[PDB]
Amino acid sequence: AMQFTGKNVLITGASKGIGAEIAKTLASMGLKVWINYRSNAEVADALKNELEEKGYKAAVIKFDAASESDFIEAIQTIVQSDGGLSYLVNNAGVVRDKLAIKMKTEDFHHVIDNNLTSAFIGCREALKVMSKSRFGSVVNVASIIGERGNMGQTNYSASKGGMIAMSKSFAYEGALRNIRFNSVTPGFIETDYVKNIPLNRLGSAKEVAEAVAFLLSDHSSYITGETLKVNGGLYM
Amino acid sequence: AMQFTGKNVLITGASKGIGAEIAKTLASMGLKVWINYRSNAEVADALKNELEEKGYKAAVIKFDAASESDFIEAIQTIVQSDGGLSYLVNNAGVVRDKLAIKMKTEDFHHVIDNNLTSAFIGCREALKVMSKSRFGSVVNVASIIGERGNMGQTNYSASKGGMIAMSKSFAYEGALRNIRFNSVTPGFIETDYVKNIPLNRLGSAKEVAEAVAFLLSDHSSYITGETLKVNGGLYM
Amino acid sequence: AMQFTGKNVLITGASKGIGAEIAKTLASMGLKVWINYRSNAEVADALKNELEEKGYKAAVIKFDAASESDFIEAIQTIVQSDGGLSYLVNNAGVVRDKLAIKMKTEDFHHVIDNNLTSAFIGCREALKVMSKSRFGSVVNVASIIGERGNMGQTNYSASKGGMIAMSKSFAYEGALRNIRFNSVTPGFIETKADYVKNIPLNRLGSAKEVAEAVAFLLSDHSSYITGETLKVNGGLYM
Amino acid sequence: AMQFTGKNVLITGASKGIGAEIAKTLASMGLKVWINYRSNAEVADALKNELEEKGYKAAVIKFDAASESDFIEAIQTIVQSDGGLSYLVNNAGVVRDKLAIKMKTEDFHHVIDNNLTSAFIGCREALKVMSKSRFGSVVNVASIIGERGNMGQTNYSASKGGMIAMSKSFAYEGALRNIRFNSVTPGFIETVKNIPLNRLGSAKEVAEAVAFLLSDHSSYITGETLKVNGGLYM
Ligand SMILES: NC(=O)c1ccc[n+]([C@@H]2O[C@H](COP(=O)([O-])OP(=O)(O)OC[C@H]3O[C@@H](n4cnc5c(N)ncnc54)[C@H](O)[C@@H]3O)[C@@H](O)[C@H]2O)c1
Ligand SMILES: NC(=O)c1ccc[n+]([C@@H]2O[C@H](COP(=O)([O-])OP(=O)(O)OC[C@H]3O[C@@H](n4cnc5c(N)ncnc54)[C@H](O)[C@@H]3O)[C@@H](O)[C@H]2O)c1
Ligand SMILES: NC(=O)c1ccc[n+]([C@@H]2O[C@H](COP(=O)([O-])OP(=O)(O)OC[C@H]3O[C@@H](n4cnc5c(N)ncnc54)[C@H](O)[C@@H]3O)[C@@H](O)[C@H]2O)c1
Ligand SMILES: NC(=O)c1ccc[n+]([C@@H]2O[C@H](COP(=O)([O-])OP(=O)(O)OC[C@H]3O[C@@H](n4cnc5c(N)ncnc54)[C@H](O)[C@@H]3O)[C@@H](O)[C@H]2O)c1
Ligand SMILES: [K+]
Ligand SMILES: [K+]
Repeated sequence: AMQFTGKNVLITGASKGIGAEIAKTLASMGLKVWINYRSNAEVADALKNELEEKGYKAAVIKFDAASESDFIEAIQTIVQSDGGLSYLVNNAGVVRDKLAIKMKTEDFHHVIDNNLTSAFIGCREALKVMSKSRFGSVVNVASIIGERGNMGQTNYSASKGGMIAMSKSFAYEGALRNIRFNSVTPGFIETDYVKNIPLNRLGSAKEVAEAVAFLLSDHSSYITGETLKVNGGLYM
Repeated sequence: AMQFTGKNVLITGASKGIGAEIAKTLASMGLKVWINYRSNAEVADALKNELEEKGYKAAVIKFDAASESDFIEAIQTIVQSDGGLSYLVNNAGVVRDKLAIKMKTEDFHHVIDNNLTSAFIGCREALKVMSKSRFGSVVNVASIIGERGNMGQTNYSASKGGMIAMSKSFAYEGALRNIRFNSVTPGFIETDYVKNIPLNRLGSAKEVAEAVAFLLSDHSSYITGETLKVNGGLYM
Repeated sequence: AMQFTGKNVLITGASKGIGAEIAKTLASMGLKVWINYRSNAEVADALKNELEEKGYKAAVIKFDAASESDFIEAIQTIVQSDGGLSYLVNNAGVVRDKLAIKMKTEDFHHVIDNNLTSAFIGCREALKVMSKSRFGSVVNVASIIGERGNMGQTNYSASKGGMIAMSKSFAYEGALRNIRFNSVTPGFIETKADYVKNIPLNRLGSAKEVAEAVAFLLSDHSSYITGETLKVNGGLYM
Repeated sequence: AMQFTGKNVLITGASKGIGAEIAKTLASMGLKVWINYRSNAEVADALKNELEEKGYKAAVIKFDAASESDFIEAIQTIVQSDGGLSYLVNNAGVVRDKLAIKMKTEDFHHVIDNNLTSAFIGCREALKVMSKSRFGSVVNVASIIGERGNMGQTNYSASKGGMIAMSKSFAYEGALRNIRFNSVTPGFIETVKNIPLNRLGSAKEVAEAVAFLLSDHSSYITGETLKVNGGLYM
């Protein structure tokens, strides 16, 4: 379907949920997908096998995206196998929801390190590896909570709002070397609140993944520094 | 080959510029394209012929998109010809730039009538014809000037900012019947202070047209009431 | 309270509701307030009398803000009385809510003319009158419906979204002559229980609360703020 | 010049620049201002003295706003002196500008810790101390770079964009107990081609916007971001 000049993609935290669908979608469109996981290899291998069954190209790779050295090593491993890397999706993320008055500084750092620091490392390394080839596209998976806020999510909103803003700054740095940076802000996705969603249902993971795909693809070639809402009309 | 459940599209003001590219791009993806024009049939026919020579489906249809009765009649013609209409692009637009102190009320009305009232009529009629079949997607071609403003463009910014806000309201009204409404906000397009554009060049009409296509396509099925920036990083 | 370099203000549609409060608030801060009305003079005169009895300066002035010639004449009248005009608030506005499929073109024009065209005429004339003295501030009273949209309000959202964007363009044009243009976007204001659940501050806003925001954007305290949109919605939209 | 129901305010990083003006402006409007500093007491004392000589109420207080235990202790000290605290301004901030490819992880953390973590701690404690009395207002000093991004400022934009989003979440949590949270996003401020008003903003102009958001005049404004950039971003 969608046109891609590039040949491969790394997706952080891709073993399950939205990360998994991104991998499926992109593999189905001819990209070699690198599925990142932290601990359980079984789940990632099962996804890789499922894609290979369908004739697609996929590999798995173990690392903690919040660890600088692990992320650097992982990219070097990909560069050795494929000769380079055209696309990166920073999807790795956690939640630790508490009312602010009950929330320790450690709770805040936890979510900042895994959600925002992870993405900084990814975007930085994408910049290093893609500048050689003078081409690339990077997508940061943010959230409606980063635009709008939410009760009990001071730490998560902070990290996703920081991600959105940070992505703009990278877009300026990547622009002359033709490396684009964009964010997606999904609403409520499957895997009462529905009342407020105009389309009247939760979004599928696939619908988020096809938006990520568009931003990576050649079709979005004059789009950089933008935030793409995928929330069913919940926030406009 | 972006995926479309729908089979045809109407594009206002499609004889030339961005409108023409939208027609080319969508016809190349298997949609039957209705090319709207006001006065000169030669130009529209030439485009229609060009597309048919490539094996695509295209027709031309004459109307003033600011005239309610003309727009209604045109849609009824398309409904009888094809059986329905799945997609609409409100692209018809003009400029009449002057400093505000030099601008007459008629200068303001001119740009409001052709840019915003035209879009209201289109969105309204899209809602009537598409609600039957409980499916549709509509794109309003707005502008960076609608988000940001500009010297000498009080009337243009008014009309495009009104378009963007109006589109959101339609999105609420179309949501339960699965009719999506979205806006595109192009930056400067070929058709300088390129200095200020991070990607360091003007956008092509294609690049705007492929963003429109994405918002019409099935890939954007959880995206409604959104505004998609296509400005090369000039506004983030 | 708030510091104003300017001496007077025109407020469109000021006889009642939010417009009235703006007039009260600004008169209470030492400005001479010009209260615009279309038809009923009784209500405007009552408000003018109330303010004079408190020691404030006020006058009333009749015009349709959607009529260019009426608005031009009104400004000339004010210029003759006071010698100039430092502040303008475009507050005149109407609603005509319908689902889009039931809405006539004339329903759309009605709201555009009264809400957006009115503001264009005000902002334009403000620019002409304030550029002489190289000083002014103008506020456009928009709405949360202009940022966010709403079912049944294709015409209103259009007009207020247009007003917001149009204000920014005027800000660029006014900037070198130190004429500032800004918008306020009020949420739901009193002058219910469905709306209120969703409002974090858990109540409708008062007219006074919108009027003190307008006042801040006119005042010297907002002197580095231009082309901005100030939300006054109790957290309903962030 | 402005009405305040509350009686006092804490301002982080208030010894100099924008922080200092906020202190001057708020003290000149009848608030007792607590001037926070990290290291150099001379500068803070001089400011406190200057304000007392003018008849105003001021004190200084030493702490690192990025340190949870320091910030908690400081608020407890204020509560014992004044009986409570109605207003807080998270102004403490730094920059460490580099192109991303030249930027170490520690350069990133440095700016996150001092700009965003500092604000989290302030907002959280403001929530604890103001809930008692069911009244308060808090302002986060963010930046245009948080809305818009900038070359060489991946870390700064991250921290200020995070601050802007975070403040909204606090606004939800504070709303029940009538505690408002808002951000200011200043443009380029003095210690130009692109700025419509054609000059850098003064610190005073930022300080009067902060004051408005703390004052009773902004009582139906919460979760908002107030641009103070002279038209440089709209
Ligand atoms: N589910 C939603 O409603 C929703 C809404 C808005 C945004 N998002 C965002 O979309 C993304 C994916 O959500 P999801 O539905 O896949 O959730 P999920 O429950 O699958 O969790 C995210 C994935 O990231 C991985 N991960 C987390 N930290 C990591 C690290 N340091 N290194 C490597 N991998 C890591 C996890 O293993 C997990 O598979 C996240 O960034 C999330 O915050 C989700
Ligand atoms: N050129 C740009 O940089 C740019 C940037 C952002 C947005 N846009 C918008 O995208 C759209 C396309 O503009 P373009 O640059 O291709 O301009 P253009 O002048 O090349 O073409 C616009 C077409 O729309 C037609 N049109 C105007 N009013 C009409 C009416 N009432 N009925 C039928 N047709 C009508 C014109 O006659 C023309 O055929 C416009 O809405 C424009 O405002 C353009
Ligand atoms: N009231 C709300 O909940 C609310 C919320 C958001 C925005 N607003 C905006 O606040 C502003 C004031 O509204 P309000 O609630 O006080 O409404 P209102 O109807 O009580 O007051 C508006 C006044 O302006 C008058 N008016 C309308 N068109 C006019 C014209 N062309 N010339 C002169 N006067 C005219 C009205 O008849 C009325 O006297 C409006 O711009 C409105 O769109 C209101
Ligand atoms: N200067 C500008 O143009 C500008 C523009 C937009 C935003 N801002 C913001 O305004 C705020 C004030 O900036 P300024 O221009 O006055 O800078 P400044 O460096 O002159 O003073 C800021 C103060 O913050 C203090 N500080 C930093 N980290 C701290 C910590 N962890 N604990 C305690 N104190 C700490 C510093 O020591 C310094 O005294 C900052 O948050 C900055 O990002 C400044
Ligand atoms: K967007
Ligand atoms: K704002």
